[PDB]
Amino acid sequence: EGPEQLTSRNFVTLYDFPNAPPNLKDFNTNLFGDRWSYTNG
Amino acid sequence: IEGEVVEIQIDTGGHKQGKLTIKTTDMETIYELGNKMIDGLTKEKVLAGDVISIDKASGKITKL
Amino acid sequence: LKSLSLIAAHSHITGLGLDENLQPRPTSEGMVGQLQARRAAGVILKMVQNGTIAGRAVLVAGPPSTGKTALAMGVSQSLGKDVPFTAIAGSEIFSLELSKTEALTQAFRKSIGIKIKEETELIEGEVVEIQIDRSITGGHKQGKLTIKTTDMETIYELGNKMIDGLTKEKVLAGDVISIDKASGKITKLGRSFAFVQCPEGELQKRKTVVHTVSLHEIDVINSRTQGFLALFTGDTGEIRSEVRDQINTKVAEWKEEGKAEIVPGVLFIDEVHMLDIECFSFINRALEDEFAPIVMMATNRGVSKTRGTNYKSPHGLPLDLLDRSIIITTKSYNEQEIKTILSIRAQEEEVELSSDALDLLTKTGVETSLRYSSNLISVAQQIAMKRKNNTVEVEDVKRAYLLFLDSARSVKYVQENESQYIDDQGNVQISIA
Amino acid sequence: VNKLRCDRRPIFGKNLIDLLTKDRRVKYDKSSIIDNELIKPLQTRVLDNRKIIDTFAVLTPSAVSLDMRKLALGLNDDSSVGENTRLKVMQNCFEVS
Amino acid sequence: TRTAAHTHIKGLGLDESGVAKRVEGGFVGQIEAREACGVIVDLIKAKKMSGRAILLAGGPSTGKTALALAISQELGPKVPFCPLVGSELYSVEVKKTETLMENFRRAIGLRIKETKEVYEGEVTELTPEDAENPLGGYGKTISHVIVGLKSAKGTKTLRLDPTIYESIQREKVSIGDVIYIEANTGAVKRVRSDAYATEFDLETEEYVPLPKGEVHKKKEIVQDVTLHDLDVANARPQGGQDVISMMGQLLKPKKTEITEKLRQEVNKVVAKYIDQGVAELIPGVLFIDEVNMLDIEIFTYLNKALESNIAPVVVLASNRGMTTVRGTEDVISPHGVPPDLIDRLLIVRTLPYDKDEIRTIIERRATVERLQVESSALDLLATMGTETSLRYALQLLAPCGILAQTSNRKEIVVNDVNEAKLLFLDAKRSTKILETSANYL
Amino acid sequence: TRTAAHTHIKGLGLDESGVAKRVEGGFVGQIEAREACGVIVDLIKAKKMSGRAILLAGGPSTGKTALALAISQELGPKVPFCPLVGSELYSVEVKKTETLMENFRRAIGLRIKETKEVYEGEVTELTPEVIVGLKSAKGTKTLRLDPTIYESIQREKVSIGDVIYIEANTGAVKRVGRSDAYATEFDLETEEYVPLPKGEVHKKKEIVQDVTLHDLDVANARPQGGQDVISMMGQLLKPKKTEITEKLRQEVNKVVAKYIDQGVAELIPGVLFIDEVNMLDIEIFTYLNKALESNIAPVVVLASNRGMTTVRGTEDVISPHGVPPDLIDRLLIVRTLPYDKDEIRTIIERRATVERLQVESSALDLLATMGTETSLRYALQLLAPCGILAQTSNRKEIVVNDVNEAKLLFLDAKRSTKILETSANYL
Ligand SMILES: Nc1ncnc2c1ncn2[C@@H]1O[C@H](COP(=O)(O)OP(=O)(O)O)[C@@H](O)[C@H]1O
Ligand SMILES: Nc1ncnc2c1ncn2[C@@H]1O[C@H](COP(=O)(O)OP(=O)(O)O)[C@@H](O)[C@H]1O
Ligand SMILES: Nc1ncnc2c1ncn2[C@@H]1O[C@H](COP(=O)(O)OP(=O)(O)O)[C@@H](O)[C@H]1O
Ligand SMILES: [Mg+2]
Ligand SMILES: [Mg+2]
Ligand SMILES: [Mg+2]
Repeated sequence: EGPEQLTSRNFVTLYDFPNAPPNLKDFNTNLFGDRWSYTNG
Repeated sequence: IEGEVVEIQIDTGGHKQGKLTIKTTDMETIYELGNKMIDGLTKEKVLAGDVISIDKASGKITKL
Repeated sequence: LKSLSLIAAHSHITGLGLDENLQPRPTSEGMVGQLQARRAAGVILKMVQNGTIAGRAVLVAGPPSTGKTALAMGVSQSLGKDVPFTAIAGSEIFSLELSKTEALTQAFRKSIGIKIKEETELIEGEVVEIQIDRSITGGHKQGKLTIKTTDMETIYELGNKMIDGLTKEKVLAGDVISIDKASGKITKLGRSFAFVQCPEGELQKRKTVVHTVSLHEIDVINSRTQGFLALFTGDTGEIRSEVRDQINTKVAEWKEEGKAEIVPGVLFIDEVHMLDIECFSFINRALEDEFAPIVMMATNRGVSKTRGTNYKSPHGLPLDLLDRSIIITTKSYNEQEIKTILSIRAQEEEVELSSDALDLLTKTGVETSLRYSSNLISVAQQIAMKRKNNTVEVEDVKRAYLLFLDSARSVKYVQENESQYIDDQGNVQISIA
Repeated sequence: VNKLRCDRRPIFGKNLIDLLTKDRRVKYDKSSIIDNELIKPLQTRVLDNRKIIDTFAVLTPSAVSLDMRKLALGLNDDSSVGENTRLKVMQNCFEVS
Repeated sequence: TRTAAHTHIKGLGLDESGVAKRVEGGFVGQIEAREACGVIVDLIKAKKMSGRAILLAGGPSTGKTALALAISQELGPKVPFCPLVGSELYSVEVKKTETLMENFRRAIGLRIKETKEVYEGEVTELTPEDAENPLGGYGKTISHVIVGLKSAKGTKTLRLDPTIYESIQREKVSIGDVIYIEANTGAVKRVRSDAYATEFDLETEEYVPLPKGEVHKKKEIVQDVTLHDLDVANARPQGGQDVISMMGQLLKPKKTEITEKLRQEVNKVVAKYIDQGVAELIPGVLFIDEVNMLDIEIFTYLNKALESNIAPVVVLASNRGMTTVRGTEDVISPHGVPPDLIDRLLIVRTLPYDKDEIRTIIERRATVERLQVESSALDLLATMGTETSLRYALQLLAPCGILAQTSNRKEIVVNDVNEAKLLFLDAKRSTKILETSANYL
Repeated sequence: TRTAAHTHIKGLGLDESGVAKRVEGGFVGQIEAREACGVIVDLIKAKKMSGRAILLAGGPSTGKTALALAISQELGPKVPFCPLVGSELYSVEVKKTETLMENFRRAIGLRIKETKEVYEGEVTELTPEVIVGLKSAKGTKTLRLDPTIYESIQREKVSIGDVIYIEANTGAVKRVGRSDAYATEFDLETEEYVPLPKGEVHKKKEIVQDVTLHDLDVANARPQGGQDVISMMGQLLKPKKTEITEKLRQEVNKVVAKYIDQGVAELIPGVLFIDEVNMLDIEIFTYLNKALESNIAPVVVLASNRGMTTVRGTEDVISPHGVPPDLIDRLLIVRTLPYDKDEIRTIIERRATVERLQVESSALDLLATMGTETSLRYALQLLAPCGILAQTSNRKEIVVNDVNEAKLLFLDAKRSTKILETSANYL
């Protein structure tokens, strides 16, 4: 029994999120940049 | 673009100086600056009251 | 496993083809001819297999194209792997950056090696669950694994090294692993699923792993902090004499305690007729030590001037070297042996012939060199597919013979065309008239 | 200054950096993936041979003179090197793996 | 648009079943030599057995180099060809044998072919799809990551293993502008779309276009290298600021004595790869021109080396007769090659041309370089081509063209070649003047 | 149990009265040579003169190198020894004379003693400047140390709770491991926990190690044992061997003289042996005259099996033993005699015994006759193939038929030369 592409849980720890997205927040910061985030308008 | 960086208008805060004019003895233009160009200007910052040549071909800056 | 192979001049021979009572069979393992020479070669093979005799020099001799190099290749093949065998051409020791004596020392040290086995550990099984607890902007990490075999399961918790080893080499619930405690290295053993059944047996496995290292590499590894790279780049030399005897004492201690054993080897030098007399003088002393290997030399030269001197000596070697060495003689072949050799070559070259074609080939090989026929057969089988016949006939080999010139034929041709050929003095009649 | 250092060198002659970039330029997108194991860089080669270097490197020098190991690169408490240059040397070299 | 005594040879001009006509491939005469060379070409094309060698002998200006060039042209641009001269073997950095062995390996190449599967396009939204944690926990546990796709001539949408969370940690392109992913291995690659070039008046990164074609591509990569490059790269260091790399950056990396253990290792890896079915070894051909300049040590090392497993097929050229091989003085031998080496290879014989062959050669030389020659002038050119040498006649064409250009006539006339021959002297006339005078000339 | 042409020589076998017996110490005959060699043995044992020269000359198969090995073994391991061959002098990195001097300075030994101070214990804390804290089985001390070894410790991936070993004199740093007090922190940890050391952190010991002058010179000129980045970074820049200035030798001589005058060391003269010196160049030969006539050069012994020959490097002078008269005048000559039949037989049987082979008396007679006929080395070489040939027939002894078969199988010099003279193409 080896179905599916090897499901791997990506869990967060522990129930403490100053920013609601546990992983989307850092990805957004990398994509946009905190320094440049003040010029969005 | 050669010798046209006239004035730096730093700012709200962060990623500032996002638009500064350019000047020659006979020609002027306002140009907007992004975060990458902000970082490029950060290295060897100048008063911008002088005239500085910067590569419009996506290169770097060169003090005049 | 076997390495990449292309048919060579000596690819037809695999082992000496001798007998247990040291008897030479006429044909055994791509081999034929020179009975008593093969008996002597088997005797030398028994010498090297003994391991209690060192610093012996033997010399083969005979006319060109006789099998001396073939005999050396055969004895090396029969001796087999796991014993260090080195073959060196005489011209390879004339280095512009290395002393000839130093190069000979390096060759002698490379000739023999040492065998060491040590107890090793390993953990292998079907991984079931993997948990990694690493902190973001924290100070510590943690990991929990479930490892199970067919007969038992145990839970373990990781620390730091195995955590990064597991992360760097991606392991999932379906991919199976081997891990060593002291090494810490994580090796993939193939997925059971997501394809093999669950591995059986206890997780713990204690074994031994052996390692063979030739004496020259221990010699160089301790020479300099960057001396390890000399195993690859080779930009070393003039290793201080105060390292050689230290290494010798160390290996003597290793033998005395008994956890490390040594394997003497064979050093073969071909076309030794060309060499400097200083090399011979060094060899005279290099044979009088307890670490010298069995050295065999080859030379087709008869009486000739000794390089570095003016007088002539038999085989081109100074008399002292012959004094401390033995001579093995090789004799000229005959027609039936040539026919057998060509048949063997054709068989290993997947070449089909005809009886009269073989007769013509043997006639050529008995009136000319054997190698001439051994190349004529190849060019003939190359021609064979022009007429789209999977066979070789007399007219084919005749056309090949008249197409590719012979040494004697070319020599007799230049006897009457020297005017249009550049003379030794340089004068040549380029213009026809 | 205008007649000595205004423009004396930016007139090409020998070379110009833009020319070197144009020449040292690269027309390759991606190749030699098996750099993996086909090339096997020596940085991986040394660590792949960890066990043998542990089990074989035995010899040690018979004598050594201190104050020459540091003096070889010309940095001591009384040396001709600069003030911050000596510290910057190993500040750039200590980070070396 | 330029030539130097060659490049008018278009292959060997051998028809099917091994037959050579008169005029073809810029080649005329010496039929049997061309037949033998085609035989050798077919033997090399067999790619079955290696180590064979052949030498060809003849007078000067007999077209030996032309035959070798024709062989190289016939082989094609895949199997490597390594031109070399005997004098180039000598060096002041390594041993001669080391140079010979490295050239031997440089002769033989290797081709690797493989295919990769890649999904690429434009991502409308980069957001992982959260799901309930299978273990008793909290927060957000990603089960899949939906990736938008957009390409010219093909556009879809797909999802991936949430393990790419670390891959999406650092891309710095845009919000799903242009992407590059792999199926089996995953990963990402920074590749902004051209639709946002004009939104900013300034930009220091050239915008990249959207992928053209199917959203998923199965493209193959083929590379052809020699083992010499392989083990040179293996021996040579790499990296940046580490001690060995920075030391080598100022070490002037002169080549030095590549060891045989690297040769064994590269042999092992290429053997395991060809057994794996991913690599195909292509034996090459190596050319040593003017072999009479070699020495006894190189000859003996050649005898040893041609017995090796991976010795490529080599071709030797010489124009000496009853000469004495260098290094020694007592060895009288044909072409200055020791007899033992002669015993290990075959000989191809070349023959001098005739008046008609020289005339045809001159005609071909005139035709190739876009010149017009009168029949009488061409016949005269043939006359002193036979009288003195073919190469003198071949060289004399350009000056005659120049003199014709001076008086504004495209064609060439007899008096033009007379004037050219008067201006430029051959060898026999020059040595006649040298022997006549006594003023040190 | 490897045996190679030697190791049956256990010494000169000289009596305490300086009279050599016939058969002893694996030696037979050469009574005069052995007596002179023992005289030279006591000469070097005197350790009072320097720069003496002895040459022993004789034909081949006369045990000249055997005699040199015998005197070397009789002297023992306290005295330095360095065998050499003449061809080893020629190098490409340094001039020949400098290599000769280098081997001169390696042939005299120095016995020295010094106190080794070490600090070992458990790692407790690492306070940057650098102060360290060490915990022993019972003791505990805090140490301030140079930042170099601090950075070395950082490179040594030393963790908390580890146990380390420090050599104070050289700054050598080595981590033993981690204490077993905190051991089972992880189920499958790769680090090998080791027990806490017993004793005080501070420890003092004494050594009696020995070094040669060449070792001191190369250590002073070339430091090749560094640990911090600067050290090996500098020492990898000049891998090539260079020349050594004479002023360095004078400085080293001054410091060792001070050491021995103070009374913590003593000087040990040694022996330099050059084998087959006939091939040495004229320049080296005239350099020996200056090198020998010095104050520190040790005794030297030469071997040369020559006659009326021209020395290498010239083309005119014909000199005995390939040595010009200038070096002959400052030389002592030892004459070696060729052996005879019964000594040959004794040599053969002794070599067989040291090879643990069984040989029948008629076979020994045949071997002795053949050795007289051709050479001693021939029979010595071919006896082992006779042994294996007998072993093939599962016989532990040697029979005359087996010896004849082996002699048929393997050739000698004279038979090979005769075959070569009547050969088709220089066979
Ligand atoms: N008994 C034999 N069996 C097989 N091949 C042989 C035999 N005797 C001689 N040969 C062949 O003769 C050729 C010449 O032998 P080799 O020793 O390589 O050169 P040379 O004899 O000139 O030193 C070899 O290629 C070998 O294949
Ligand atoms: N059959 C031919 N067809 C065309 N050109 C030829 C022919 N034979 C000789 N040549 C010319 O001769 C030159 C080569 O001379 P070659 O025979 O290689 O000299 P060598 O004998 O010194 O090697 C080439 O420039 C080529 O143009
Ligand atoms: N008295 C002896 N006892 C034992 N072996 C001897 C004796 N004399 C000579 N030999 C042997 O004779 C050989 C010749 O020794 P060596 O001096 O190295 O060569 P050569 O005498 O030709 O210079 C040595 O291997 C040695 O074993
Ligand atoms: Mg041979
Ligand atoms: Mg040519
Ligand atoms: Mg001797």
